[PDB]
Amino acid sequence: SGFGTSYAHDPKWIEDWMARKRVGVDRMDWFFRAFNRLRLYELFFKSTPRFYAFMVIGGLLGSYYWSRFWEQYWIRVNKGRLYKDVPYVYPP
Amino acid sequence: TLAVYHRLWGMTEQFAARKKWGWRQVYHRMLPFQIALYPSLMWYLFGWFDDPYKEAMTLGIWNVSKRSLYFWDPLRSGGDKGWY
Ligand SMILES: CCCCCCCCCCCCCCCCCC(=O)OC[C@H](COP(=O)([O-])OCC(O)COP(=O)([O-])OC[C@@H](COC(=O)CCCCCCCCCCCCCCCCC)OC(=O)CCCCCCCCCCCCCCCCC)OC(=O)CCCCCCCCCCCCCCCCC
Ligand SMILES: CCCCCCCCCCCCCCCCCC(=O)OC[C@H](COP(=O)([O-])OCC(O)COP(=O)([O-])OC[C@@H](COC(=O)CCCCCCCCCCCCCCCCC)OC(=O)CCCCCCCCCCCCCCCCC)OC(=O)CCCCCCCCCCCCCCCCC
Ligand SMILES: CCCCCCCCCCCCCCCCCC(=O)OC[C@H](COP(=O)([O-])OCC[N+](C)(C)C)OC(=O)CCCCCCCCCCCCCCCCC
Ligand SMILES: CCCCCCCCCCCCCCCCCC(=O)OC[C@H](COP(=O)([O-])OCC[N+](C)(C)C)OC(=O)CCCCCCCCCCCCCCCCC
Ligand SMILES: CCCCCCCC/C=C/CCCCCCCC(=O)OC[C@H](COP(=O)(O)OCCN)OC(=O)CCCCCCC/C=C/CCCCCCCC
Repeated sequence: SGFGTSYAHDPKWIEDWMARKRVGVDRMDWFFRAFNRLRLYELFFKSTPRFYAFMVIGGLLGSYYWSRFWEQYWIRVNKGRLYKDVPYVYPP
Repeated sequence: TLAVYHRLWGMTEQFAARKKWGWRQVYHRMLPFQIALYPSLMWYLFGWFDDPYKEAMTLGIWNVSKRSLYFWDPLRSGGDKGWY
């Protein structure tokens, strides 16, 4: 309360919010536990030359299939309005 | 004691071979960097090769059908002879 004055102070519900520290709670540990089983760190990240290769080879493959995915998205959205979708009929 | 001095003199006889080995071990540690260098080169030089070499270099994953819907040469979108 006191919003907009020199008496402004945090309301009660903000104080309660900051009283919830979630000490000793980890609801996302499953994600990291399962991610670690991919062994990406042991195989690629730990060694600098392999870390570079991951960025290069990943960027190569990632860039190609990223382009491929959105090209299909474009073709679906503009279905029936593309030059390839409407073969031209020559006048007689 | 001269024998001891002979051994102490001779323990560095093979300096050139030892320094060669040292550099050979630095070069051994640098060989893994090829794993990223070579694909990066072919990644930048991909557009330089002919289409049949593009297809072979990618094991057939890339081919003419994979060229973008709007090819940088619009007269060759959908193939060398156009869509139809
Ligand atoms: C190359 C492949 C290689 C092999 C395969 C790899 C496979 C794995 C892939 C993994 C990909 C990542 C997935 C997310 C992992 C979890 C999050 C994480 O990073 O954890 C670290 C860390 C974990 O938190 P922590 O506090 O350390 O946790 C401690 C304990 O573990 C637990 O502590 P705690 O339990 O005490 O909790 C504390 C904390 C725990 O922290 C968290 O869990 C909160 C952060 C979670 C972030 C989740 C990110 C998800 C990624 C997006 C995927 C997008 C897919 C889109 C698909 C499009 C396809 C074209 O939570 C809080 O603080 C509570 C409040 C949280 C509020 C979060 C609000 C999010 C709302 C989302 C609504 C979505 C609605 C969508 C509806 C769509 C309808 C169609 O979280 C972060 O640092 C992430 C947040 C950082 C800021 C986000 C930046 C936003 C700006 C970018 C916007 C554009 C997004 C683009 C997305 C790109 C995706 C690639
Ligand atoms: C209670 C809760 C429970 C929760 C459960 C949650 C479950 C977790 C979920 C996650 C997945 C879990 C999988 C479980 C598998 C269980 C079976 C098992 O034992 O696993 C074996 C084992 C598990 O490790 P481990 O048994 O604990 O052993 C620990 C060792 O330290 C590691 O072993 P290692 O390294 O001694 O042996 C591994 C070996 C396994 O394979 C072999 O041993 C084969 C060796 C060859 C044999 C001779 C073959 C000759 C013929 C070859 C013919 C084919 C040629 C062509 C191949 C082309 C391949 C592209 O190689 C590999 O796996 C790949 C590494 C190869 C060498 C890497 C270094 C070379 C330089 C790399 C340069 C850096 C950049 C590279 C590029 C990066 C990407 C851009 O390996 C793995 O499972 C790791 C997989 C690594 C591959 C990458 C994974 C990332 C991609 C993930 C994509 C996810 C997509 C998500 C989609 C979501 C849709 C919604
Ligand atoms: C034990 C495992 C062995 C692994 C290797 C062998 C097995 C691999 C799995 C099977 C594939 C076998 C290979 C097939 C390749 C076919 C490619 C092909 O024809 O593509 C068509 C293309 C285009 O041919 P095209 O234009 O006639 O058309 C092909 C025909 N159609 C279109 C119908 C598909 O041809 C090539 O690209 C030929 C490339 C040949 C490359 C040979 C390289 C040899 C090694 C050179 C070493 C250089 C370094 C020297 C170092 C010196 C010392 C420091
Ligand atoms: C020491 C022994 C080692 C070998 C051990 C045994 C296991 C491995 C043996 C493999 C041999 C068999 C290879 C078959 C190759 C077939 C090539 C072909 O027909 O291409 C036609 C394609 C398409 O021909 P096209 O260009 O005429 O296309 C015609 C398209 N239509 C039909 C629509 C008109 O040609 C190419 O893409 C040319 C490059 C060939 C690819 C590179 C060489 C072969 C690589 C083999 C990889 C094998 C791994 C598994 C598969 C990976 C991909 C998912
Ligand atoms: C630490 C210092 C690092 C310095 C690095 C400098 C920057 C390097 C930049 C890398 C660029 C990579 C090459 C990009 C090529 C783009 C290809 C492309 O888009 O194609 C355009 C277009 C496509 O035409 P198509 O009709 O499909 O037919 C072509 C034939 N199939 O034309 C081409 O592909 C032509 C490409 C020609 C490339 C020639 C490559 C060889 C050049 C040799 C360079 C040697 C440099 C030596 C330097 C020494 C210094 C001491």
